[PDB]
Amino acid sequence: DTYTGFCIIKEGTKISKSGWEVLSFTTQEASGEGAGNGLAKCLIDGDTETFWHAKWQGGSDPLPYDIVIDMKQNIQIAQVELLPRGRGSNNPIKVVEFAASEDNVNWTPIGRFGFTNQDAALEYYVKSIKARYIRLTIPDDGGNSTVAAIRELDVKGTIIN
Amino acid sequence: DTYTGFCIIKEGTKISKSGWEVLSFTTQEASGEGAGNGLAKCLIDGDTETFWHAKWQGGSDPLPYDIVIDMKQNIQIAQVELLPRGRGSNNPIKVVEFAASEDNVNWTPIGRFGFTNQDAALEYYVKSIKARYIRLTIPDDGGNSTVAAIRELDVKGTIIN
Ligand SMILES: [Mn+2]
Ligand SMILES: [Mn+2]
Repeated sequence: DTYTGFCIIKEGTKISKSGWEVLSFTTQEASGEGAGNGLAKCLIDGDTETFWHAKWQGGSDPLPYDIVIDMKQNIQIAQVELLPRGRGSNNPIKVVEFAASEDNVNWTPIGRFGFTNQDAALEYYVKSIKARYIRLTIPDDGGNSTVAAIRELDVKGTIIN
Repeated sequence: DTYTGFCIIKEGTKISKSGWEVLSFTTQEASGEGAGNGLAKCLIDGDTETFWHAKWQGGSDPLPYDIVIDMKQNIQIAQVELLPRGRGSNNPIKVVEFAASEDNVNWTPIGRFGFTNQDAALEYYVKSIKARYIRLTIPDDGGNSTVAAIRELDVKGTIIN
């Protein structure tokens, strides 16, 4: 079994998510926002203009919300970027959490970060690990609300296989 | 350029230093202790019974003392073991420092640890890095003395090439 200690990690290249499969989400908006848009999957496409947004139209789901991605590949995760909705939007996400897994069974958390609905990308210095699965979670305990929206999720690191 | 953050590192296997070349030391004892024994190189042989010991016989060198090893290989360093002289010896090393390098030019420190002249090996949870060169240093500033002796240095990690 492992432990958590310090590393020298280089700032890593983006891992370009052609392929990549959202394979479980708590909530998405299959209508309100576009139709083509709002889905969990809008999060790991190429498209900026397309964002994931929690269900709000005709119902909403209680927090917490999360999204598990298969990156189809073992990878040394170094950073995690979130392009927020920004553009003067009501996106009152105060806190986000990341975890990762090699199996999609035993999860290990790689940090809890503040969120800011800025237009630029949020660079998040996660605890690096070898992983194929990341789970973005919007926790039940942050001052987070049901309103939550994210244009893109990106993973900086190296490929290692 | 890099930075220092947290990693999940597994407790690593020993890297078995057949090959490996001490390629610079501050001090060794080419006489007092055995003749065959006391040398910097006694530090990265197989042999327990053979230890490095700072020059003491007919002269001694002022602190600090260090020893640079080529491991002949890029390696993700996870831990560092020092078998001390122990066996009720006067080995009043209070502090040790490690650094590592890919080039043997730009060095990066991977920790400053307490030393204890116990008989068992000292496991040292260094800051992991990719490296071919480690430098063991006995610093000028520890309460360390000219008397310093070490049976073996070992490196736990993975090979990565
Ligand atoms: Mn998008
Ligand atoms: Mn020895």
